[PDB]
Amino acid sequence: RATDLDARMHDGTTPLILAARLALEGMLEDLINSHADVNAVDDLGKSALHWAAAVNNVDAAVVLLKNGANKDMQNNKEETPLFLAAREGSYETAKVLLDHFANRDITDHMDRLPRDIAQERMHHDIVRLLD
Repeated sequence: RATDLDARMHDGTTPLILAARLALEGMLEDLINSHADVNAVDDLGKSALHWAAAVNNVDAAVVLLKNGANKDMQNNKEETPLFLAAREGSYETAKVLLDHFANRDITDHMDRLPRDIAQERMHHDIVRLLD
């Protein structure tokens, strides 16, 4: 009952996501290598991969991908990991995402494309990357 460690925080955060979000080097493989639900989501509908994107933890984004992470996963706001990458400006990580064929055409709840949020949030290099 050690898989019961898909234990969450009050807000749905799990160990993997912490690891992603906090970019803690080993626990990602530990958690993934221990068969941690790689598509677990916090109350907001965010996966490790999202969270890794948001913070641009390329490494994490890398491995999570390498191990079955739903790359086109949408959160409550329908924002995929790629999307947040832009919005926040995870250049390196958006590369990673597209390099894996992430659908740059999926839009959030306001029909905004990952390009619209990079453009808007003036993350120019992501704008062109998306192009």
